[PDB]
Amino acid sequence: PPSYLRLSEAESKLKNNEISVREFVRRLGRSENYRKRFFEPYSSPKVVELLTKHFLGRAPISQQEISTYVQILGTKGLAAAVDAIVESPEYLTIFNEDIVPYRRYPTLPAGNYRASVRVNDEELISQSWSSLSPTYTGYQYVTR
Amino acid sequence: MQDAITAVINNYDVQGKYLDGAALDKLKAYFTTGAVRVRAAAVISSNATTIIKEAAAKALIYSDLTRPGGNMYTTRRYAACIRDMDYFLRYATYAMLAGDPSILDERVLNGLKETYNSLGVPIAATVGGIQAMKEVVGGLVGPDAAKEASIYFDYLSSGLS
Amino acid sequence: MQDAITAVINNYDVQGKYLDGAALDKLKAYFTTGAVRVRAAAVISSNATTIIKEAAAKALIYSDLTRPGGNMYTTRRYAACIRDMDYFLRYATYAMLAGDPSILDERVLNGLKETYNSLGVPIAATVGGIQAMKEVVGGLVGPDAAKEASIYFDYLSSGLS
Amino acid sequence: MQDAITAVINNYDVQGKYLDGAALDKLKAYFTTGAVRVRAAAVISSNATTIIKEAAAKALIYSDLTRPGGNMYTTRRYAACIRDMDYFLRYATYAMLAGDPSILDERVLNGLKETYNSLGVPIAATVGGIQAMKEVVGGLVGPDAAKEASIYFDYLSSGLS
Amino acid sequence: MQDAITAVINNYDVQGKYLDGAALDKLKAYFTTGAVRVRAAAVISSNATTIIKEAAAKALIYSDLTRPGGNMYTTRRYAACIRDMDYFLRYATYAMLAGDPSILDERVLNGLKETYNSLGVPIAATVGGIQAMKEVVGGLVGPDAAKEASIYFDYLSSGLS
Amino acid sequence: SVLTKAIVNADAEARYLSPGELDRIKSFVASGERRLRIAQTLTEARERIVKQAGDQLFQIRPDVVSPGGNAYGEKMTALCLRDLDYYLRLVTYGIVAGDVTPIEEIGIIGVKEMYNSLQTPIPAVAEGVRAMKNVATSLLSGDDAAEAGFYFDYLVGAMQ
Amino acid sequence: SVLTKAIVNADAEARYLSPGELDRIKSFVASGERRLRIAQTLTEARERIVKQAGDQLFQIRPDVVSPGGNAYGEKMTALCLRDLDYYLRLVTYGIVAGDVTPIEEIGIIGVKEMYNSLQTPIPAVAEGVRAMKNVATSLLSGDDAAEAGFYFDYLVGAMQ
Amino acid sequence: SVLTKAIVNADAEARYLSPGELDRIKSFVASGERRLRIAQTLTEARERIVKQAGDQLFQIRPDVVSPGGNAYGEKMTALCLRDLDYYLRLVTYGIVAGDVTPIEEIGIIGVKEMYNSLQTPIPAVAEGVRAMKNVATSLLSGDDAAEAGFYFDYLVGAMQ
Amino acid sequence: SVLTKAIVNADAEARYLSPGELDRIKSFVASGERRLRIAQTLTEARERIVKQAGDQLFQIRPDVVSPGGNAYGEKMTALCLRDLDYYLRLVTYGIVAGDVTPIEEIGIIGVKEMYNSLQTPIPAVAEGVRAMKNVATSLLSGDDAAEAGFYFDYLVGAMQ
Amino acid sequence: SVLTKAIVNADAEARYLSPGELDRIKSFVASGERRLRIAQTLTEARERIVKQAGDQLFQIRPDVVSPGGNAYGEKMTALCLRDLDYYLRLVTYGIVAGDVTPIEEIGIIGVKEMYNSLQTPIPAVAEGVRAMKNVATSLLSGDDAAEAGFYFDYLVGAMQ
Amino acid sequence: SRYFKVTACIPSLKRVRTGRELQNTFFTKLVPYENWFTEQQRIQKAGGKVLSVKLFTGVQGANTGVGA
Ligand SMILES: *C[C@@H](*)[C@H]1/C(=C/c2[nH]c(/C=C3N=C(/C=C4\NC(=O)C(CC)=C4C)C(C)=C\3CCC(=O)O)c(CCC(=O)O)c2C)NC(=O)[C@@H]1C
Ligand SMILES: *C[C@@H](*)[C@H]1/C(=C/c2[nH]c(/C=C3N=C(/C=C4\NC(=O)C(CC)=C4C)C(C)=C\3CCC(=O)O)c(CCC(=O)O)c2C)NC(=O)[C@@H]1C
Ligand SMILES: *C[C@@H](*)[C@H]1/C(=C/c2[nH]c(/C=C3N=C(/C=C4\NC(=O)C(CC)=C4C)C(C)=C\3CCC(=O)O)c(CCC(=O)O)c2C)NC(=O)[C@@H]1C
Ligand SMILES: *C[C@@H](*)[C@H]1/C(=C/c2[nH]c(/C=C3N=C(/C=C4\NC(=O)C(CC)=C4C)C(C)=C\3CCC(=O)O)c(CCC(=O)O)c2C)NC(=O)[C@@H]1C
Ligand SMILES: *[C@H](C)[C@H]1/C(=C/c2[nH]c(/C=C3N=C(/C=C4\NC(=O)C(CC)=C4C)C(C)=C\3CCC(=O)O)c(CCC(=O)O)c2C)NC(=O)[C@@H]1C
Ligand SMILES: *[C@H](C)[C@H]1/C(=C/c2[nH]c(/C=C3N=C(/C=C4\NC(=O)C(CC)=C4C)C(C)=C\3CCC(=O)O)c(CCC(=O)O)c2C)NC(=O)[C@@H]1C
Ligand SMILES: *[C@H](C)[C@H]1/C(=C/c2[nH]c(/C=C3N=C(/C=C4\NC(=O)C(CC)=C4C)C(C)=C\3CCC(=O)O)c(CCC(=O)O)c2C)NC(=O)[C@@H]1C
Ligand SMILES: *[C@H](C)[C@H]1/C(=C/c2[nH]c(/C=C3N=C(/C=C4\NC(=O)C(CC)=C4C)C(C)=C\3CCC(=O)O)c(CCC(=O)O)c2C)NC(=O)[C@@H]1C
Repeated sequence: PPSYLRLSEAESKLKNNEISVREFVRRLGRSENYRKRFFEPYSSPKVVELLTKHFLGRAPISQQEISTYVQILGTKGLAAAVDAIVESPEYLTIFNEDIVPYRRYPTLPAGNYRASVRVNDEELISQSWSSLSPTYTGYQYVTR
Repeated sequence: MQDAITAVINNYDVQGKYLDGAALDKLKAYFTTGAVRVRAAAVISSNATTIIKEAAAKALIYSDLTRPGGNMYTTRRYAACIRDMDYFLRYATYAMLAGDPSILDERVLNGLKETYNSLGVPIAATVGGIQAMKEVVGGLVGPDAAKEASIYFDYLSSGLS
Repeated sequence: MQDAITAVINNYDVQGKYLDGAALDKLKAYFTTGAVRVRAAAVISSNATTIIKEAAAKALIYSDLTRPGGNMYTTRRYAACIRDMDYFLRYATYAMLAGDPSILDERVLNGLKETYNSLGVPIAATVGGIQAMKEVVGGLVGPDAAKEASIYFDYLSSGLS
Repeated sequence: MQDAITAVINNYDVQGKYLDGAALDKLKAYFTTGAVRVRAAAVISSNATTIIKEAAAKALIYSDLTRPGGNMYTTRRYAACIRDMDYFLRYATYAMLAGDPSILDERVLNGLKETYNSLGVPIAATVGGIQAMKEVVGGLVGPDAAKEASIYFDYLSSGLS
Repeated sequence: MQDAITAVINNYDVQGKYLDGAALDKLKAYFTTGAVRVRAAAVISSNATTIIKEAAAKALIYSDLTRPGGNMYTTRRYAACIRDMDYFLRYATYAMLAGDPSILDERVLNGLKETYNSLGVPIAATVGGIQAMKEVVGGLVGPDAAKEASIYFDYLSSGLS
Repeated sequence: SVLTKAIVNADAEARYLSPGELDRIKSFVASGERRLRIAQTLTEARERIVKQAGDQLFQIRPDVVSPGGNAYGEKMTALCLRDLDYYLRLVTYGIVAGDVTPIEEIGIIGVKEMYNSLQTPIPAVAEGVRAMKNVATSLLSGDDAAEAGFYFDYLVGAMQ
Repeated sequence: SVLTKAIVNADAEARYLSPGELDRIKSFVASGERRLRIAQTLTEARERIVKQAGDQLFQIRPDVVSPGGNAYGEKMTALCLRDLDYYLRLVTYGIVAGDVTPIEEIGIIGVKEMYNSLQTPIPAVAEGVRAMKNVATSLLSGDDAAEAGFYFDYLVGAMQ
Repeated sequence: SVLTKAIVNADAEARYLSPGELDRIKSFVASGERRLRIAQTLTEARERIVKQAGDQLFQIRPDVVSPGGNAYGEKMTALCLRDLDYYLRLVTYGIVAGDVTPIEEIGIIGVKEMYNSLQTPIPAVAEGVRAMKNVATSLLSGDDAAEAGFYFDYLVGAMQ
Repeated sequence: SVLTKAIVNADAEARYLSPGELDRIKSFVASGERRLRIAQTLTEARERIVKQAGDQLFQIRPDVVSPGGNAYGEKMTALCLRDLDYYLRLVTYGIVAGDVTPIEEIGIIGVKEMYNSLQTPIPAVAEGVRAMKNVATSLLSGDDAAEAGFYFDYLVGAMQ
Repeated sequence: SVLTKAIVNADAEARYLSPGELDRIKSFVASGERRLRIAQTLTEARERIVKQAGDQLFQIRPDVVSPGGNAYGEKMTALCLRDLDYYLRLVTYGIVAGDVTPIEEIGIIGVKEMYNSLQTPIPAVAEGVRAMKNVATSLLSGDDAAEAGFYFDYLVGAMQ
Repeated sequence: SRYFKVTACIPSLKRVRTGRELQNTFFTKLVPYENWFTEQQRIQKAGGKVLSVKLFTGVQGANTGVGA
């Protein structure tokens, strides 16, 4: 981050070992700086998969998960959803308290491998978060 | 998300132009209707559950959807339907307050049609339910915000259909 | 990804063949040009931000792109473009050191064309900036490694175009 | 955390009491000085970096702390300390706006003494820097909010000491 | 962590002093001892399982530890204990390579005594196993690096005890 | 309170207060004495409002004071009236605060578990709160009536 | 804008808008015509404000227009004046919007990398912004002058 | 190779290459001709190293060529000799490449599951590899012998 | 150092040191005495190098020793010279260590906040570092001069 | 349709249908249900397809929305989108019919004179149809995707 | 606005993980009030030991300004 968002007091709480890596990840998940960038300009089966990719490194498992996380987002908002992912057993066994999450490409969910390959490292983030000025896409050239 | 003011500021920032008489006219036109929007939003927030059960009774229940073989049968699928309905009500309130369907296109309609096709949810039935909620909201709010409430319900219905 | 040595090793392992004279000739060919690559990489690392500055001033800036309505308009989009330029220069340095375009094909060019098409990025402007940084690195590195440095910049430009 | 209004509301809700004349008088006393707090906070926000510079120049730098063997020594330690004073200034501004040191106790003082003892941080030097910042803030804000600013800086200094 | 070179550099950086002849002799001593450490490291890496399979025989197994009521009883506890031997061997190798027990204090010794007390692990048995590993390593490596290897196992045993 | 909410948002974003937050603080401190007057009026008329709210609630839902009703019996009805007085105190607290933080902390979150555990009709409590709002707005000027009714409607929506 | 901020927070918490948000929306819509008047005043006085701010900045910091200066040359000075005009337009946008979202997402985020890549003094640009603040407050009534000065001070603080 | 291991960490932290990395690349590239000459002799002695290594392996433990052994039979013994030739080729790959990336990706990752499914003695395979190390060291100069012995030692360590 | 970096990378994967990450250690110990001689040679001429670098820097950028310059005044210039001596000491530390690692923890991370808070020209400090680089390379053989210039260029890039 | 073409080529020879054409008829009737399902699926998402394909076309070929462009202006762009909707309807008709007989008679033969008289770029129309093909194939299963892509490719080649 | 200061020792008794796991097993960390219940009984379902918990930040009286 180019001297950007970061987390004031969160780096200090990490370095002094007051906070764990999982706790810092949960703090980063629930904030204005994550909500504005990964929750505003998106519909609401897709925020769930972006959140699951960022915190678990994969696509959503099955259609039944877009009942659970969808209802969590609808009723208790973004913070409860971000806490549910962090407190999920899948996060706990794979990462637990003190390892930074990473891309995984799992094998066992029967299609999650190709889903994870597509969602990360095959498709990047479109739809810039701010709605303040669109590109008018009529000037592709820098001739002079 | 963009509101009316943000949309005007967007249309002038893209051209790199200061605000002129036309932009001021649009902003003033939004400004003169602010209080009615607040009152209607408060009314809808206070009567959300009432409008939901009324719309369900008028458009959904007492039919094959609530019977075996229907889509809304079982408490889980009925809960999904009413939770979607509450989503429609709350996001319509947001769009009406902001004076823009940007929230409706952004956080509601994107991919909803394909999602409903994948799950087998009845698009016509949900459109009829949203219309029943539109009629109930128009009855509750009064003449001051009836049309401004109904326009975003119509926007939602046209997005689904 | 793969470098030249690992590429030859893999190309022989697929055939189940021992390293013979031709393969060792390829390996010695990479070994002889070692000095120019690390010196070019060190000078590029030392002059990275200056290189981006001249490349921007020479290929992108003082044009309609930086003015309102362009893609480079606003500090947000300008920071995005300059970060992309720094990214491209860094991965070109990686490819030059490794003697192989596999890393560029994997971690850079994958999906970039479609994503830029979706976001409205100017591909011609991107290619012009890449060629400008190619010119500046060719000037900086000297005669030892300018050609090798230029080949992978040409690879990135050709893959995007 | 709590402000003056929230503290009074807590003290009455613990007894299950409606607001009486004394609580109304306390609320009126807080209300009468709200604007001066706002202007002092605006001045402090506009001059935050300047206050930190003059506080550092008057209390910390040009000493053994900034030399080798000092806590200030090395850019990492120095910038961490200055980020600390920026924290102190911002949370002092929050305390001034809220009219209560509850936020200072909750988010700053809790554990800071033991943390500084473990890290080797000079508590006396931190107190001197906080007092210099308080002096600069009192000079900048003016007579209207000088004592109001000074009380929370003294609160922070007393909590650290 | 820190090796001999980094420790000397930090001990001079705290005083802000250029390096002198006294630190130069210490650095030259490590540079003389460089080859034997690298040569001894590969031997331990190749004989890691064989080394563990003898220290366990001479210190742990065929006793009440492997019987019912013992801490090493059951396959899970045995596997965890032998993984503990692998941890100790690998970090002893790292310490003997870096010429400093800083990494041993950093990543092994902190919390280990209290954790073993909480889990019921016998510290005396662990120390005996570490000493047996030290004996085997001193036998394998030869006169050249025997004492250098042994000092870090002694450090680990003293830290645990 | 508005101060609490603004300070919480500013601290969460790790920044000084925004101009919008400063403007809303200025507006709240400007409206403070009017809020104090409205709260004083409601506190002074606390008993009549509670009694009338209970009476309209009983007229609307006689089943609650029927044999299988939660508030059946004299002391059960007195408990419901005390709950209404409690909600009046919370409404006055919210009006003086300018937001709903103390109100939510004291009497909304967990209230579903309240009336599920006690088997009390939450819609009946909402209807009593509505009649309570009518009685309260009967004793206030139009702007002050709207200001109090905003918090009353907040409570009604909270019990939902 | 304030509407965007309140609605975004409400949607993030998955709830309807709070009474405090409703009150701040009402105050913002009430102050709309005054904000528009301030905006039209600044827009009509855009050239003179930029000119006076430029002269004040050049008196205070002659080094920037010196040989070792970023804005050395007539066209370099013109580019700086265009930047000052851009920031004046952004301040007008923020004043009409009632919050700092337009200024933030248009001209402050990434501006550090802006003037680091271009090697432009950020404190010098802040001084120029203060100059436009003085020139603009010279052309406004006290309440409107303070209202515009809040956004100008926000820009000054953000450019740091 | 050394290139992949010195580039992957740079990509991981996101920076250009550090001078220690560059100079270790210099040592690697300077040792290139000697590495090629080292790898050539092992390819000259390919089918003659494996015959000596097999004899020492079977003399150290003849039970694998016993009727209850995994290598019982002419074709079973030929397969084991082929695996030893495979690992000799992989050692030559590692010698020429200067690191263990090809060796790891071709013949160690999953080798435990390999030999567990085939029920082949991994400790026996380790002694088989060490025999190849001894026979290779017997036909090289001291520095080159130690250089090849490093990679043989790594294979022996990773095999178990 | 190189040893610390290699040990960190090996421990991060929970493995032993591969043959690839032992040749770098051997090359480091081989070049250790040369690095020590280079650092001691630079340490002998620390005063002359610092003085000549300061003179060259002042000739290139006299604005820093101008009234509007950070290093205006005799003591302000002495502080700049002391900073140059500090960075020469850090370069010597990096050269002896073989990896630049201690230099980051000493004087490059947070140095942006260092010089922004003191209002000192970071590009001017970079120019001074280049001046001391020229002075140092004027007093060393070709390979030694190149080896020192690698770390000097790294410090210059870090001051960017 | 397949029925139409089989009947017409049989009547060309003035003889009853051969058994092979009958197996044609059974295959076409068996595939007709899947064809109508695919066409209905494309019909449900007609607006998204045309919108995204038009955006893609304007991205690839911006000269048509340039001042010297046939579709320059908002109404000229709307006419282009209406033409794209026409072609999507024709493709759905072709998919349901199975044979491409309606598409050729409705929107293929004479389209050269179409766009020559209107001065519209036929290659640009081809690019728009290809983008429509991509967006449509994004919403279909693989066999259905190929079945639709064949007709899209006919459109692209027959507008050549 | 309330953060407990807790310390636990969770023993892994199902997999015998082969890499590090010291900080994962013994740790002291601050946990917010809204998640401390789930964290504690997650520890208890892993056979962990809750050695110590502290209130640290908030006040012990509560009921206003607490559920923020
Ligand atoms: C009147 C109700 C109709 C109906 C609906 C129905 N919907 C689903 C499932 C989903 N609906 C949504 C919608 C949203 N979730 C969100 O979070 C948002 C905004 C972000 C929206 C708009 C989604 C995503 C799902 C999938 C996940 C989930 O179920 O929560 C279902 C369930 C289908 C199933 O059983 O798999 C139903 C039944 N059904 C009717 O009969 C009505 C017409
Ligand atoms: C000279 C710069 C040109 C330019 C660029 C530009 N890019 C973006 C946004 C993004 N760029 C990327 C890039 C990558 N993602 C990857 O994974 C990789 C390789 C590892 C790359 C190169 C992505 C994903 C984005 C979108 C998300 C983000 O912004 O980080 C933008 C911003 C556009 C917007 O606001 O939507 C710009 C402007 N623009 C020009 O005009 C230049 C020619
Ligand atoms: C080429 C000289 C440039 C310059 C420098 C300048 N520096 C200061 C003051 C300080 N410099 C330091 C530096 C360090 N502390 C560390 O730990 C390290 C790493 C080893 C360094 C380099 C510090 C701490 C100070 C503060 C004062 C002190 O040392 O006690 C000043 C004085 C600024 C003032 O306001 O008085 C100057 C001028 N100025 C230039 O123009 C050159 C580019
Ligand atoms: C992607 C759009 C391209 C484009 C198109 C364009 N078309 C027109 C005008 C007409 N196009 C038609 C088309 C048809 N009539 C038919 O019967 C069929 C078969 C189903 C087609 C496709 C017609 C009839 C018109 C005339 C107006 C009318 O419909 O009444 C125009 C406008 C030209 C003008 O001079 O106004 C445009 C621009 N232009 C592009 O650049 C795209 C490649
Ligand atoms: C500054 C006036 C003095 C000084 C300070 C110093 N502090 C640290 C490290 C830390 N400081 C904190 C601070 C806080 N904890 C809190 O909860 C808050 C509120 C946000 C504060 C201000 C913490 C947690 C740490 C440790 C983590 C970190 O470094 O961020 C250092 C660095 C010590 C080191 O190098 O390890 C320093 C130097 N030093 C002085 O000389 C001043 C007198
Ligand atoms: C003026 C007081 C200061 C100053 C400025 C300066 N700026 C430039 C060049 C550019 N500035 C911008 C700015 C923006 N683009 C945006 O989208 C926004 C947000 C609305 C801003 C602020 C840009 C894009 C450029 C590049 C040229 C272009 O616009 O196409 C220069 C010229 C630098 C050069 O190398 O020529 C200068 C001098 N200089 C000073 O001295 C002041 C501190
Ligand atoms: C027997 C059919 C096979 C066989 C076995 C064998 N075992 C050992 C040594 C030990 N075995 C154990 C086993 C356990 N400890 C436990 O807690 C459990 C779970 C209930 C088991 C199964 C232990 C602990 C030892 C070590 C000695 C001790 O018990 O103290 C040996 C000796 C190996 C040696 O090197 O001396 C042997 C031979 N061998 C075969 O051939 C059979 C197939
Ligand atoms: C072996 C001779 C003795 C023995 C050991 C034993 N240890 C455990 C469990 C653990 N040991 C560790 C150790 C470490 N983790 C690290 O990161 C490091 C340094 C890098 C060390 C040294 C840890 C954390 C645990 C707990 C988690 C885990 O099980 O992996 C056990 C298991 C105890 C149990 O069943 O809960 C045992 C048996 N036991 C003996 O009898 C020997 C004297």
